[PDB]
This record gives sequence, C-alpha cells and structure tokens, in this order.
Amino acid sequence: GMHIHILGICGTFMGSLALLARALGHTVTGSDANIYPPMSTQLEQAGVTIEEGYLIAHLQPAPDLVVVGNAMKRGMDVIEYMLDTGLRYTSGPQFLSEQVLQSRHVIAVAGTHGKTTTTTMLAWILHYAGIDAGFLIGGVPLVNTTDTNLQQVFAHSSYLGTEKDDSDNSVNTGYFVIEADEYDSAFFDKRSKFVHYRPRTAILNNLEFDDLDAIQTQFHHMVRMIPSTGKIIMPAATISLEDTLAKGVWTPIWRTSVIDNSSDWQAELISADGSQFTVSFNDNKEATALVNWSMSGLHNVNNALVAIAAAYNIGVSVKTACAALSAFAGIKRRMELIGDVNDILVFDDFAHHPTAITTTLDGAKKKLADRRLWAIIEPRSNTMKMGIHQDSLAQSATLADHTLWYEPTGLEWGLKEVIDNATIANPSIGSQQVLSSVDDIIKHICTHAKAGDAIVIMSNGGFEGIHQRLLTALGNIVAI
Repeated sequence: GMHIHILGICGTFMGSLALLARALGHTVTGSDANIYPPMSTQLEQAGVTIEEGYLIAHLQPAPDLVVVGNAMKRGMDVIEYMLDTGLRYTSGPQFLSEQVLQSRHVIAVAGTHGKTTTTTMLAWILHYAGIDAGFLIGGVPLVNTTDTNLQQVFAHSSYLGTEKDDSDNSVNTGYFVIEADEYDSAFFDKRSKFVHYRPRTAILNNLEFDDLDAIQTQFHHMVRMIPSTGKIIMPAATISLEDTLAKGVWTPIWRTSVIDNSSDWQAELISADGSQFTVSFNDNKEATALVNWSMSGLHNVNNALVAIAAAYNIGVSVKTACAALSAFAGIKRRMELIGDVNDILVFDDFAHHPTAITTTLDGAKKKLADRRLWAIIEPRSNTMKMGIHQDSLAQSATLADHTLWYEPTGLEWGLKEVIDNATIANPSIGSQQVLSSVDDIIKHICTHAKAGDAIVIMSNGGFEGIHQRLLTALGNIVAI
C-alpha cells in the first residue's frame, strides 16, 4: 500500500489512474490547478485527497511515487523540486502498465474515429455477458435497466475488475479494455501508449482523414508487439490499414465488413440506417445473430462489428453480444442535453480532438437546424502531434457559428496560435477565439448568447466545472 501522488489528478485520464490506484489499495494524493466535478467528487468519495495548485508542499511528506501528467514540464517549482530531491516518478501509462495491465489480457482499441464508441460498446458486451472486465475508457454507456450491478460498474469510466481466477476454472475473467491514443506521455518518457500497452486483442477501428505515415507508424508500434497467439481485428478493404500491417505483423487478423484479405466477420444491414443488422462469423455457423438497437449510422455498425468480434475472441457468443448491443442504451456525454435556461439549450459532449469535434458538430447541425450554435471547447492538451496538421482543430469547428476555445493560464500549450493562425490562413473556418479563463467564457456566453441558441460544451473531462457554473450563471441573468 504505497503513497502515490498524481500531478494533474482532476483530469479524466489521471483521475482514472487515481481511482484504479485506490481500488488497488494504494494511498492516493494529488495536485491540480483546480478541483472540479465530476472527477473531484469521484476522487473524494474514493478517499483521494486533492490539493489545489502545483506546489512543493504537496510533496511533503515525500510520497513513494509521483505519477506525472502530460502538462508538467521543467521550470515548474514542483518538478524542479521532484528532480532535485530524487523522488521516484513515472508516467501515467507506465504506472497503469505495471500496476494493472501486466497481469491482464488487454484489449486495446486504436483508430482515427470512434474509439470510445467501440470501447463503451465492448465493455457493455463483456459485462452484459457476465465477464468482470476492467476498463479505462473515454466514457460510459447509459444504463437504463434496474440492474444495480451494471449501474455500479458504469458509474465511472474506470473500473478495476478481477484478476484471472487461480482456482475456479468456470470463471472467465482477467481482462482490461483500453484506448490506444497519442495522449498522456510525460516530459521524461515520451513513449506513446502504442508502445506502452501490450494488448493480446487489438482493434484498429479505422484509419482515415476528414500525415498518414505518422498514424500508420504509431499503429504499427502496437501491432508489431502483439503475441503470435493474439488477434488483430479491423475493417476489410482499407488500404491504409493493410499498409499498416505490411510494416510488420506476427498475429492472425480478423477482418470486418458491413454489407448492404476478404472479411471474416460481416454485418448485413436489415435497416438502411444501421438500426438493424445481422452479424455473422465465417468460421462458425452458429456465430450469427441480430442487432436491433436504437443507434444508427454506418460508423456505429462498424464499431459494433469490431466490438462483437473482440468479445467473441474472449468467449462471448455472437448471440449474447448481439443481445447486449440490442439492449445498448447509448453513451453518456454524447450530445447530452444538460440544460434549457431562458430558452438557451446546453449540451455536453466528450469530443476533444479534431475528428471527434467534427463528428459532434455534424450531428449537432443535423439535430439543431437553424439555431445559432456556440461551440465551447477544451481540446485535450498534448506536447506531441500525431498525423493531424496544426490547422485540424480550427477546421473541426467550421460548422459552429461561434467557437470559444479554452487554454488554461499557466499551462499554455500553443492553442491560441494554432487557432489564430488557422483562421487567418482559412477564413472559411469562421468565428473562433481562444480564451484563458472559464469565467471569461461563461461571461461571454451570458453576454452574447440569446433565446433560441444552442451551446455545445466539448471536453474529455469536467472543463473546470464549466457545466454547472454556466447553468447557474445563465439562470441568474436578469431579463428585461
């Protein structure tokens, strides 16, 4: 039971590590510039102690280990103190790899689009099927049933799950579902998650652009390590993915196809909108069933098919997996309406990178018709760039009427420049500004938004508690 201190602990990824660490029995403290919900509340309930600011005093007394988030850099007092005093430190992904993943059969999902859709669907299938899989993913499914076990499992976007059972062979457990992405390296360990994580089942969800080689290289770093007895699951007929494998692969492939190096798994559409389809696996005549769900779109069918195949790889029948997805209620923080104040609609969405922001805003425009649309975005900060041109963030917000981006004071990372440079170079990407205070963003909205408008808040986490702070402010405006 070590004492672990986490720098940046209120953010989704690092907070997830804190929660997993507590579940392991560790004592967990942390620092963040702000303490904000929903993660603060989850941390507090788990018995984590959070302190405000990045202060040397937070590392007194000395913890056994410091887990360092991506925003930390040299020149910061707490970091210079850490290095001078010789405290032990590690990155988030290395900590997770050593403390949780090493002992599990890890299922990692990579892709340019829809990674969290696929991981939420997969984690749902596993738990529906009675497999007590751990996970650290980008969101959670909505749980509409009165099943209090599924309610508790999906209370957080992290869950430890159980270890492979040493005595009872009837139990199928010891798994961990995770997203492979370009985030959460640290200043002293620039290895990506594609290098850190060692999945035995890997999904390559897709590989497309709304630097191909940079993305293929990163995917390759994960593919090239999978054991010979593992499985790679990906869509068929996708040259960008076939070329990824061609760099070096030692593991059997299952290829997936949605029909309306040939495929092993097929989803045949019954309803053109993707709300109903049959799933079949070529090597098992019984491995066929129907999905009849409240989701739609070809991307969601593709996501379902790779999730079903991955679950089949670890024992879930096609029948059970398809029953699970037929019961899938959707995903929290996917254009989720959280307020309607003075006729201003407020939505919450987990999009935090260009392809996700694009998809969310496409959906928002289809939904909201002619309403004036405000995008309020905290993109997920990162010291590294992967495949996406600098202009990608600004381009992704083209469909909004107004966009307010957030870059935090003291942890600036070049956002204002990438946006401002993009809007000069391509005026068609419209009206966008980068602000340095959540208070200024809220004031801007309260000041300029009017009855009929819609606001879409986008962040991988709590965005310094902007959600309730905005709803409160909007409800306090004195009408004329």
